[PDB]
Amino acid sequence: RPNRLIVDEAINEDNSVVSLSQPKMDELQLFRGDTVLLKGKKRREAVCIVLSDDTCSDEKIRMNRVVRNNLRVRLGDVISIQPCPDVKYGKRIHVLPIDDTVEGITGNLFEVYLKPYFLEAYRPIRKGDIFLVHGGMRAVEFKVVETDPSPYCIVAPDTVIHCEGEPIKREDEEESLNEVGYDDIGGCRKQLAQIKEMVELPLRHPALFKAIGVKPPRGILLYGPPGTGKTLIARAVANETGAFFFLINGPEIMSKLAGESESNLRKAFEEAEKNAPAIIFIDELDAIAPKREKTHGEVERRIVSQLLTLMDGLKQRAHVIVMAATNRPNSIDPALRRFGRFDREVDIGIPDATGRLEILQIHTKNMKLADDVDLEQVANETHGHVGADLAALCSEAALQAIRKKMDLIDLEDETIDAEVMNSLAVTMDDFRWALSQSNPSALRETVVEVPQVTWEDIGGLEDVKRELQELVQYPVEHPDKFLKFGMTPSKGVLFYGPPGCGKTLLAKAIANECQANFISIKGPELLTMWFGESEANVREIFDKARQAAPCVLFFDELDSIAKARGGNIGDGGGAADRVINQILTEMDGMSTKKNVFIIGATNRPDIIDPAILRPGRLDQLIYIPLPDEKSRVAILKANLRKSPVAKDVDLEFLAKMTNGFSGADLTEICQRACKLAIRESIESEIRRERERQTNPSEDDPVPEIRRDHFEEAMRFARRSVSDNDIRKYEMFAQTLQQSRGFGSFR
Amino acid sequence: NGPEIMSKLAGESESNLRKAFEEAEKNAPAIIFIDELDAIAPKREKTHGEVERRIVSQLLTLMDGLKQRAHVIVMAATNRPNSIDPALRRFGRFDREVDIGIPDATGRLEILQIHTKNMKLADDVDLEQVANETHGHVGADLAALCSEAALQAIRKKMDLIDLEDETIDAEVMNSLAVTMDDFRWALSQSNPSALRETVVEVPQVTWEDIGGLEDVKRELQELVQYPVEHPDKFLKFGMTPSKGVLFYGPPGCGKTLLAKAIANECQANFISIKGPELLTMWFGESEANVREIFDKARQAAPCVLFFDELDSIAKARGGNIGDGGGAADRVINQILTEMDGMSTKKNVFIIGATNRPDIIDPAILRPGRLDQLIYIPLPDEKSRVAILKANLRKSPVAKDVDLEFLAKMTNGFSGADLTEICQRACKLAIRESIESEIRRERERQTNPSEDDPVPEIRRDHFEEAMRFARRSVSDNDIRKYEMFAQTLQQSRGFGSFR
Ligand SMILES: C[C@@H]1CN(C(=O)Cn2ncc(-c3cc(F)c(OCc4nnc(SC5CCCCC5)n4-c4cccnc4)cc3F)n2)C[C@H](C)O1
Ligand SMILES: C[C@@H]1CN(C(=O)Cn2ncc(-c3cc(F)c(OCc4nnc(SC5CCCCC5)n4-c4cccnc4)cc3F)n2)C[C@H](C)O1
Ligand SMILES: Nc1ncnc2c1ncn2[C@@H]1O[C@H](COP(=O)(O)OP(=O)(O)O)[C@@H](O)[C@H]1O
Ligand SMILES: Nc1ncnc2c1ncn2[C@@H]1O[C@H](COP(=O)(O)OP(=O)(O)O)[C@@H](O)[C@H]1O
Ligand SMILES: Nc1ncnc2c1ncn2[C@@H]1O[C@H](COP(=O)(O)OP(=O)(O)O)[C@@H](O)[C@H]1O
Repeated sequence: RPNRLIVDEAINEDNSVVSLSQPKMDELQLFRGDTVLLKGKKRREAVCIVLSDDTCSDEKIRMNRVVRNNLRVRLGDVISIQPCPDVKYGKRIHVLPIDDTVEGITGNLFEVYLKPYFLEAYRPIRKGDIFLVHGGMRAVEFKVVETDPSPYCIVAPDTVIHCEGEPIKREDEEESLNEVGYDDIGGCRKQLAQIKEMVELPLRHPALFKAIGVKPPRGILLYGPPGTGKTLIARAVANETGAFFFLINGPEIMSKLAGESESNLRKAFEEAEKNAPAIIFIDELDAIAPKREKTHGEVERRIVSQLLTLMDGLKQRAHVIVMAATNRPNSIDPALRRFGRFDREVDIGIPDATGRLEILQIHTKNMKLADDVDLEQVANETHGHVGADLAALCSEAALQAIRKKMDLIDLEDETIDAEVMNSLAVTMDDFRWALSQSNPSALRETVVEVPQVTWEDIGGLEDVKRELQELVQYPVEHPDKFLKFGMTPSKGVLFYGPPGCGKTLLAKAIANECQANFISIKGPELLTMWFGESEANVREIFDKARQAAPCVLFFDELDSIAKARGGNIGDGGGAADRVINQILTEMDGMSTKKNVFIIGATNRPDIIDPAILRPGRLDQLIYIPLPDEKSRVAILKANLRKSPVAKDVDLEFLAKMTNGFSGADLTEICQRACKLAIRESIESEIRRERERQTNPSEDDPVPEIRRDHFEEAMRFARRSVSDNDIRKYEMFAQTLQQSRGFGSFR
Repeated sequence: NGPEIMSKLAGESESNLRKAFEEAEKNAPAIIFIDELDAIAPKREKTHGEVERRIVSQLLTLMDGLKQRAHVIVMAATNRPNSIDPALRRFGRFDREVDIGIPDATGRLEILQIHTKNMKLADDVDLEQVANETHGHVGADLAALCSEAALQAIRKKMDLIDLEDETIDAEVMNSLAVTMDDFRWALSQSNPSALRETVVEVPQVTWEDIGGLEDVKRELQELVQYPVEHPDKFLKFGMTPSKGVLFYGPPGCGKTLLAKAIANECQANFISIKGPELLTMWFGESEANVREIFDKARQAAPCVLFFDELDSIAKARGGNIGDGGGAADRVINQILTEMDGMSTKKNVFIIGATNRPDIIDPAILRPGRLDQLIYIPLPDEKSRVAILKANLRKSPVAKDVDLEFLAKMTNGFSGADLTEICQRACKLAIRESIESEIRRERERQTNPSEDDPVPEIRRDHFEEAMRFARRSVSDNDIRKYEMFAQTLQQSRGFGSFR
């Protein structure tokens, strides 16, 4: 029945598009772009435009917040559709801006923020419709008051659109619920989806939770580095679901009189309870409830008990949800970590490489960014920047664009608003500055991310690409077989081989394949823990992996702790040590987590204590050898990929001449070749500038890495592994290997 | 519950607690339960002042102020009461301190059964795989997993549940039928609350699982089951039963398995403090934590406190030679000191395990302490056959394989590496099965559009696994154990004159 469908989040938006599935649109009687005539809840309909994408699943209908708020529909609701593929034009379309969105910007809004949207964008034009256009550095929205066709009309230059007048006030009877929502959350889509599936039912469906019986999460402990969006995601999941959001940020209450602040918190909870669907969000819970024994006295504990008696005092039949924001909740009171008060503790974490792109896209919506800017180089370069840093970079670029145009902006008495605001056009040249003049907030936190190094990048090693794909992808794709033969899947793999041979690359590729997070604790971090007499910090790292999705917790450069103290011989102590022992102890806990696939990497395995390479722990040894001829050819081609290269070079000859070079030093050879090529190119460029400046007053002296550049780089090459070192790895492999081919009798 | 009172005005919270006790007393059979007693009465010297101690004294004067003729019982809840005020640990106030502990493997099954009563669980779900997989989950985690599975079942049926104005209650609630596919998700999306606490449990590895070693199955059944079944004889001949046994032998030869089987036989708790835990205590300069572990065994029922991989502390610092220090160290010395206290507990049967005994300080292997040495040798021919059959049990196996030939070819492989051979065979068999399954899927997808290419671990899989086998003990290492055994052994058969 195509009449009714359940709404869902849209990704294409365009301020107008409603996304269906063609195998479903055929039932909906729409093919390419036919009008939808979307039917709302109370007393309104929208024309909308039909389109499709991947996430439809032939089950759900997707609408951006413009349509959802226009139709008085919250995400997760059920709505109706009245398909009508017909074309009808209007002549008296009149629109007025919304004072809530225009309260200090004055100009020709019919021309400054309207021209690029009233044609070819297919606005949901219909009397009473409200639409956002996202103009000059502000999410300006308008309402079309009169549309003489209805409920559908052609959005085309044939239809006549008239000029507006003075701004009108927003309808306080409904408030339009603009605020924020899911569409302006980026870089934490998985965490936002987890929160949605965790909190949507109790807030949208409080009626069933009085009958269904099963207790939903009374409180959700959002946490992450400051400025990660905890407040933003909380407010989005509040407004998007229609739940009343009560912010009781810690300092606002801790600053009040002792005893009176307790009353303030209690009456905040009472305010949340008086209306069923409300949610109360406790920002900066570290201040409110830090470690109990680390508090001084009076308020710092008077609140905590007062909080606890209210945190679990609620019966959960009032439909009140207590979300909280903290930083690595190891700091908050352990008493709050109990169940019935905070039973779910999603980790937002810093945005990853491709999440910062989305954050920039959403924040750089109204800036009217120039065409030469890409926002993908900026996202990649902003490594460690938290979403707050991305917003700060956005604002800094905007301010510099204003400040590089203050000469022609202050012509009249300072700013007159006016169309001039569109001229800014923040080019890359301003982003570069903002990025270089902003300090990452969270640069010293283990970043959980899905690495974007695919199987193709790691050429050469092939038996290990299939001997490693097995352990990871077989017990997930067909777990039924593994529970039949009785074997427990091996949640442990350590790569031992010559230094710099793709261990990190192989682990990252494994993470990439099964869309899995990749937490690399490099050797220097383990040395920091060992030297610092803080091996307990290891407990956090493993926990950081546990709270995440399927995670290849990768101990890069393992055995560095032992390598830093001679090893099994040459030192008074034995093989075991602080950090390795703590890793061993905590690993056995994550031997039953069935999502984490602990990986190790070692450049010198024989010093590793054998206590870890036994069943349950990193039992499965894998040997990656130094690349062979064909493998070296593959590595050369793969690591020179994404860089210009001439047809003259034949990588087969280089590979065979590359007799005994590992992956790291082979990529070093490629980097030296590229370095010499860029030096030649820049020298030719400055020489061409010299010619330009002199009397005479062919533009590509070296448009790719030339062959003799590779010649010179190879002449400048260097190898890091000797015959004895490479033989040592195979000799060690003989320890857990055998040549018992004699027992051929089955 | 503590916070409900600690949140009230100082002096007025004292009155609230006092009137709570008065309410308990006004009716004789009432009992008062103090939840989160850590907040109410933490360590006295670690409190700051005012309420945190004003309550405690106010509690103490009421905890023992009751005459016990009013029939009021004051139960309390705490976490490892080493944290609560020691003054409350005195007698006449808290004289019995039972330890609930986390549910064991078979207890989580019952917890799931009771919590999954009203969910109307589907038929394909078993609740025993879920219980086994939920290792470390506390009962609260089991309830959370229950609720998460229920919520996912609702959420995978919200499409046909919100047909009317949201939920109309109605019969539809029976349709949920939370299948395993939802439990799997809930289990994978829940973090164990208590995963770093020594778990007291009755292990479910019976005598049958540990094949081969037989003289030790009867030389170990003796010390454990004779002084409990017929204690009258032991108090007649005068000998005190030996509450100590250390297993020394090649690494990975069933020491942990033998200790677990001993625990299983006499329905006894089994606290294994593996070598890495003792190294954590030694490195951390926190040998006092050992005092807790022994206490954790004392408060439990008959308990084989098992020091798995003992001597790891000495193995981590060279040993008796190669290091400036002597045989003794922090953790081993603390274990020795605390063990003498539990030499008169007559329920605990401290067990040790060592892969390299000669480095162990001999201070522990003398009367009262782990005096009785037991040698488990590397398995022999028949013993290797038994081990093969026992560790391939509970897994499909073909009739083609004849384990006698594998065992004899398995000339010098220990128990651990022999089970490793079996695991490699099963790994290759599962790889072959999954490869055949994906190939069959390929055939299904292509034009043509016999369902058991490999329904058991086949024989050539064992062939290849044995070709991929590996041994962890050499001739010198195995001879070292018997040479050490000669230290406390003799060949004095000359004195045949009675
Ligand atoms: C008592 C015991 C058990 N026993 C049994 O008879 C029952 N039994 N037989 C098999 C299983 C089983 C266990 C699992 F833990 C499991 O996990 C799947 C999984 N899900 N997500 C990931 S993440 C993966 C890697 C990183 C992120 C990207 C993708 N993995 C994953 C991947 C790789 C390795 N390990 C887990 C699946 C299973 F089938 N239980 C008897 C035996 C003698 O002893
Ligand atoms: C002064 C002294 C004594 N003396 C005497 O003449 C008097 N005397 N003679 C014998 C005993 C005696 C002592 C015990 F401690 C005891 O304990 C029984 C027990 N109960 N539960 C378990 S747990 C068991 C193991 C783990 C959990 C699963 C089941 N065990 C147990 C098991 C194995 C080993 N040890 C205890 C029984 C006794 F008979 N007293 C003179 C002498 C020279 O010196
Ligand atoms: N994931 C995100 N998506 C979009 N904006 C974000 C995100 N995280 C942070 N921000 C930006 O950082 C600012 C602070 O947001 P938030 O972290 O929710 O509050 P707080 O910094 O007080 O915790 C907001 O103005 C918001 O625009
Ligand atoms: N196909 C490949 N095989 C091996 N190494 C590669 C390949 N492609 C690139 N590399 C280079 O190998 C390096 C990874 O080194 P890695 O082996 O992780 O060091 P370690 O062995 O110390 O962990 C990267 O710097 C990368 O440039
Ligand atoms: N009958 C048996 N005898 C010996 N070992 C067995 C037997 N059955 C299984 N095993 C294997 O022995 C291993 C136990 O090793 P264990 O001897 O406890 O190591 P350690 O000697 O270091 O304590 C288990 O992993 C198990 O798979």
